[PDB]
Parts: sequence; C-alpha cells; structure tokens
Amino acid sequence: GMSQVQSGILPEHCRAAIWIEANLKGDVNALREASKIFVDNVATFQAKFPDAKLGAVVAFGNNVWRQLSGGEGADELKDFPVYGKGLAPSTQYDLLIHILSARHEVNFSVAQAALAAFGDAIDVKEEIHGFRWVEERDLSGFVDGTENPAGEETRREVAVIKDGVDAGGSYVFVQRWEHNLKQLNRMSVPDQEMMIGRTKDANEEIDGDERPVTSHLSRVDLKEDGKGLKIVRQSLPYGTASGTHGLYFCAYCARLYNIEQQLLSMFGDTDGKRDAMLRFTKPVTGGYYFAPSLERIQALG
Ligand code: HEM
Ligand SMILES: [Mg+2]
Repeated sequence: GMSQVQSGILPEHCRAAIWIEANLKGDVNALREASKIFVDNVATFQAKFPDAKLGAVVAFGNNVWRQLSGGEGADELKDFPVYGKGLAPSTQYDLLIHILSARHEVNFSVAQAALAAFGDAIDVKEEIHGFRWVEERDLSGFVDGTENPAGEETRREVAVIKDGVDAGGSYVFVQRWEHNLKQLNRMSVPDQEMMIGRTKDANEEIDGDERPVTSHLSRVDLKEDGKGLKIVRQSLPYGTASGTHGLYFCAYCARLYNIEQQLLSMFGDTDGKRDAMLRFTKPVTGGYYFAPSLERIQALG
C-alpha cells in the first residue's frame, strides 16, 4: 500500500533523452489505455535492454489532468502562465513524454512505441532529441548540473510528493531555449562568467557579492529563511551545428512553487531585474505538467 515513482524522474547522468509535447485531438478517454500501454512498453524495453538504464515519464497538462483525476489532488497544477509580460512565452500542451537512457537508439524505439500507443489521439507539437555534450557543458561552454540534487535519497526529497493522493508523483516544467552563440562569442569570457555566476573553464562559483544580481545563479539560487528552493533538472543540449540549437530545459519538483519562484526571478516579475542569459539565449516554449505515480497510471480506466 505505497506509491512508485515513474522511472524517468530520478536517473542521473543519462547521456540522451527524447521529449515529445502534444495536444489531445479527441475524447480524453483515449489517454487512459494509451498511458497504460506506454508504461507497459517501458517495462518491456527495460527487460530487453537492461544495460540502457532506461527511464520514462508520461505527464499531463492542467485541463486533461483535471479530467482524468476528477479534480482530486494536484492542487498547484495550472496552465503555464506568461512570465515577464511575455519575456517567457507560454505553449501549454496536454501531454508530455520524457524518455532518457544511456542509449539514444533505445530512446528512439521507446518514442516510436509512445506514438503507436497514443496514435491519432494526439497532435505532436514538439519532438526534441537531447544529448549530453563534452564535460556535461551547455552549448555556451559552461558546465550544467553542478548544484543539481545528487543521489536518489536527495532527488526523491526534492522531486517526489511524499504523501496523500499524489504520493509518488511530481510536477514537471519544460522550456526550450534557442542559443545565439555568435552573440555569446561577442562577449569576453569574464563578461560571460559574470552573466552565469561561475568561472567558465574551471566552473568555480563566483561569490554572491562579487557577481551582478542579474547573474543566473543570483536569479535562481533562492532561499526562504535559509532553505533553498531546490529542483531536479534533466535539461540537455539539442540541435544542429548550422541550424537551431540550445538547451532543452526540464525540471521536476514535489512543489511547482519552487520552479515558479525561480521563473518570477529570472523574468523580472520579482525585483524588476532579469536573467543576464537573455543577452544571448531566449525561451520559445513553456509548459507545466503533472507526472502521476506509476500505480495511478495503472488506475487509469
Ligand atoms: C538557457 C537556459 C539555461 C542555461 C544555459 C542554464 C545554465 C546553468 C548553469 C551553467 C548552471 C550552473 C551549474 C549548475 O549548478 O548546474 C545553472 C544552474 C542552475 N540553473 Fe540554470 N540554465 C538555464 C535555465 C534555467 C532555468 C529556466 C531554471 C529554473 C527555472 C534554471 C535553474 C537553475 C538552478 C536551480 C541552478 C542551480 C543554482 C544553484 O543552486 O547553485 N536554469 N544553470
Ligand atoms: Mg548555492
């Protein structure tokens, strides 16, 4: 009589992922059997490819989750709002599928399985292939992940709802960024470091009172009476060298509150200042989703 977390929230250092964002085209009922088929497929792929260390998550937007849940629980869930009066655009969809593992080829098979399960019930809006880059750096050349919650125990504490109807579930935030690396390369390395809040090559934290309040770390390293507002990030670089490229931002949290506070901070709603990264990169999508526990995906019918 307990709850199991979906397999894709907690894994650390996976080298590849696929994110599919889609709208519900018909009766929301179609999502019931599809979701059950999908998590069964994941179990099948985990059995066939034990060395892939595969995990996946199926999550739902506010409108369809209120229908599937009958309005019970997920009290913080809402459509992703526009932040900074539009600085952060809003592209709220109905369904999010997140696949991650040590093997892109296995991820690809799982994505095909997801598409076959949901079939013509969904309208795919975005499919992004994330890849870990050299030294786990973002395409900007700064290491991404250093202060991310480490270890299953702490990641569970931060990402997984502990009790009540939603025990084992999590809130998910996805936001695709498009980097302008030409604009970045116009900046001196010291200017870039003051924009992030860490040194570039050695990845050393710059002290809070040495770095601008607009620095990324100053915007998102938030505390409430000394307790950090932590989140579990699963973000990865994506794109082509000659085309669109950037960071696919993805975070999980037991409370949507921690994510929203960081967004209000970055986009100027809190103190009128905004994240210095907007000098070379911008968000073009945005959505909030609820990732139920595995057994509730099994109580979908
Ligand atoms: C272009 C988009 C982004 C880039 C390139 C980026 C990059 C980075 C880098 C380089 C770090 C420092 C190393 C680390 O501790 O991980 C960092 C930290 C962090 N980022 Fe971001 N980030 C982006 C967007 C976001 C967004 C949208 C959020 C939250 C809403 C976020 C939340 C955080 C948090 C919580 C940390 C850890 C801060 C700390 O406690 O030290 N980031 N990011
Ligand atoms: Mg800190």
